[PDB]
Amino acid sequence: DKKSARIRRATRARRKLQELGATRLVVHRTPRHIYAQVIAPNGSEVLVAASTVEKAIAEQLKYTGNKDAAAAVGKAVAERALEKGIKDVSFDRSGFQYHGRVQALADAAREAGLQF
Amino acid sequence: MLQPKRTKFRKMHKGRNRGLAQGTDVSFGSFGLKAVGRGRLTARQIEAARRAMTRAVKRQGKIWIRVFPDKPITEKPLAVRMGKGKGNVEYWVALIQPGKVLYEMDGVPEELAREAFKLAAAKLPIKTTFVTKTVM
Amino acid sequence: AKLHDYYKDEVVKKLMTEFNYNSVMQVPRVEKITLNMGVGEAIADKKLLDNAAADLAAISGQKPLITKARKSVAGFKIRQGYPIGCKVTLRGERMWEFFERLITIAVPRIRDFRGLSAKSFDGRGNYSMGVREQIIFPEIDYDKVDRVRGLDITITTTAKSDEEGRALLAAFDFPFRK
Amino acid sequence: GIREKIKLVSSAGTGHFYTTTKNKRTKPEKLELKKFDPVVRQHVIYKEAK
Amino acid sequence: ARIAGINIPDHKHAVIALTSIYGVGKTRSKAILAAAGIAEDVKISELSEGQIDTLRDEVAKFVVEGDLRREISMSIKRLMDLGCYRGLRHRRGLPVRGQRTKTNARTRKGPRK
Amino acid sequence: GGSTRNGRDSEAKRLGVKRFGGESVLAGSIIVRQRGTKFHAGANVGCGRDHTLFAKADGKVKFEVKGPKNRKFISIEAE
RNA sequence: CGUCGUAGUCCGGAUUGGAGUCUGCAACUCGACUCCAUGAAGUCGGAAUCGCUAGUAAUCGUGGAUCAGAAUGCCACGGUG
RNA sequence: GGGUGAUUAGCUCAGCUGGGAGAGCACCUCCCUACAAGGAGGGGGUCGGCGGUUCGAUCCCGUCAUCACCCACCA
RNA sequence: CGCGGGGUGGAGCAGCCUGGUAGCUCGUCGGGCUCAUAACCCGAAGGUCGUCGGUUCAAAUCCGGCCCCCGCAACCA
RNA sequence: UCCUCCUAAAGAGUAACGGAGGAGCACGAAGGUUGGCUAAUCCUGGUCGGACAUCAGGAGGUUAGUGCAAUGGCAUAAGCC
Repeated sequence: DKKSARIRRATRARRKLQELGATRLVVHRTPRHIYAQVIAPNGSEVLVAASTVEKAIAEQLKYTGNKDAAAAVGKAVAERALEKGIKDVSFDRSGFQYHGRVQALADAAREAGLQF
Repeated sequence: MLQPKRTKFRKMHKGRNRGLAQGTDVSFGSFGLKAVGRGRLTARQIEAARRAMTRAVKRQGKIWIRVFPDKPITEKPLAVRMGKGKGNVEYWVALIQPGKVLYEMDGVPEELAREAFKLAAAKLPIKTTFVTKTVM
Repeated sequence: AKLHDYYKDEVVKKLMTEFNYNSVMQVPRVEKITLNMGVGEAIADKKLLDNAAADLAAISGQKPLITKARKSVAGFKIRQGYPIGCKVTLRGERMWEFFERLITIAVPRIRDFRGLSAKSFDGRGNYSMGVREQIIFPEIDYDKVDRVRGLDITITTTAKSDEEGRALLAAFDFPFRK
Repeated sequence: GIREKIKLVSSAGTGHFYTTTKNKRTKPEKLELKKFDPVVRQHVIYKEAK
Repeated sequence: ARIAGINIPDHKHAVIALTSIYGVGKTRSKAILAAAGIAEDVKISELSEGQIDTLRDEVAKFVVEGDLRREISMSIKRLMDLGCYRGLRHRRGLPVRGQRTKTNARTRKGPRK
Repeated sequence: GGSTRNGRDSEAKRLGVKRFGGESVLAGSIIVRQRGTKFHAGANVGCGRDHTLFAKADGKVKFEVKGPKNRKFISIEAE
């Protein structure tokens, strides 16, 4: 199953983020929904989040899994992280390959509040 | 026959023989022979002790033995001026300490199990004890 | 594709209560058609095998390549990285295109057509379904009188039993056991 | 006695050489490698066994 | 062009891929060439333009392979399905014609290395 | 040759005890080639090519004593 | 007269096969005949070696006994020379 | 008891970047005449066995058999 | 950093210093000859020279390299 | 001379001409990095098909693997594409 293959692509990146500290952006996807959440340097708390499951984000879309839906989460999480003063961070991609929908989220954040 | 598969590490060293053994209650039959002393047994000595029991009961019982050798002995034909290397292996040995059960039987009466285990006592380094199933 | 959707539209789904299944997700499907070629131990001239691989690439939408053995120590006293076959396997749009000329007709060349066994076991419902020998297709530079050739046809399925594979196989031109 | 010891020279020109070993018994092909030197400050491929 | 064979004449006469096709022997393929208006003059290997059609109509008039012998799927039972000594020798590498085995034994059914 | 030449065992084991350090570096057990159980915390990494245990800090060590398998991590805390 | 220009050949025939025709107490086994289907080996041959006289040698034809049927064995008769 | 080596076709023996084993004799059929010598045609071995190492073992590793040698210990 | 020569059909060795032209002697094989085998005799088969470039109209033949293989000697940690 | 595991004692050092075995070099790659991938071996059916390698299915091992030996780490792969 793809989840059991995805953790095999994430455990080294996560063990190395455990050396870097600070907040993680936790960018995650499924074929129907896109997600991001700012989690603390200890994992005990989440500061702010964004996803294509939110009432107003989900209706202002043609499909909640599209590149435009990943960009909508990028603009939301960057606005919400800029409200919390977040800057000078790295990109955590939850075991996913960065091309396509994960990059469309990263470019939407660029002029919205977050650059890597 | 009465040796483990060969290894490149066959020149095993003597340890230090000590007390306590976990295996003490019969598990193959209703009558058995227990060490109640400490020492060592050779791969020919255990078969000579089995043969004395075999000749006492013949067909009237099957014999079990909990013992198969775990170390060789390194040995040389005569004393030497010291010295070089470590000698070659010549015979195999098993270690015994007091709580250990050694042999078991079931198909015989108790008075014949006592006789068969008496007929081996002069081939052994320790003064053994008779064991029964003893269930309430 | 000419014929393809039929194999998930109604195939076995019309009979799934003979198996007391309730969801169409409990019903078998085809995954792929593997193919395997008889290599004839050839090594010293090896160009007739490259031309038989060009005739395998004439019936498969794949690039012709080589397969390895899994063992590097074996009772066959094998060498390292040993080339053992070719596959040239069909899935999706290339499998539905292969169904237009293969596994559908063999009578344009005959001698008896009643002989040969037509059996398989797997316990999970995967099959060996080839009916043997070729009719040869009209092409160019194909007058080489090439000898000792074989192509074995196996199917991979989503089935859960030996009889579910035998029920799915009915959707193809296969003669079955007497 | 089975390997050669060669003198490779910079594609930017050097009186000096880069010192390394090479095959002489089963490979006729050449050895070429990028290296730095503070007289040209460019990091350049060293080539041909002089 | 392919009408009955699987082979092509390169330097040999026009009887190649018209003879030995499992239905037409050396005497009958000669008669088919004459019936198609083809002559043996200058040892032809490549036919004239459209001349294959006049030849095709004659070789498709003869029976081949599974039509030359068209009941072998039924004639098999008296040979392989019941007890048959005429078959049992064949499946032991032996003939059934009254063979002088002290002369003809050769290699194909047992060496002779 | 061939000959049984045995070789020498060379140091390893411990260098000191309790919460050590306070000058420039946190030098742990001097056990070479070891990557099984004794490690530095990700928050304060060190170690060299040979995996000999140390952590990059001028203060005093603390032990985390918990983690995966048998991991206990040489760590730092401000006093 | 027609034809190949030297090709494993329009060469070559053993085998694997079909369907009919005849005799006979009876032909699966251990026969002949016919018309057809597949068509290998063989490219003039180890150490070497046989024969010869004038209508003869050479070579191509014809007949007959053994039979109900059945020889490349057996015995005989012409052309050309 | 301990140690160094030899064992490859019916015979004597070559054969280690180990990789699917070979010649000369001999023998069969023959030539010559009924044989010898020898010319021509032709076959191949658990590489003494067992059990391992190895991509591959006749060869390396531990052992048993068959065969030869080294030793009863310096004063 | 120092040393002379060879590689020619299957061996052996000429030919190379004459640029244009392949040789001697064995072996291998076909015939011829005989009471065996063979020997001998008369013929035949195998050749742009280890190999890659350069000089030139033209390279076995003149020059530079790489590999196989064998002598000799000065400085050489 | 050097080196992996052990004698060696809940620091080191260390016995003896002690037990099992390596190094004196090789690959400009097995170095640097991005991303992907997942490993003994066994059984059964189907075949080319000479037990078993293969094609697919079922079972099970991070005991597979690493330029070299040893020992431990390791799929988070430092293992191979």
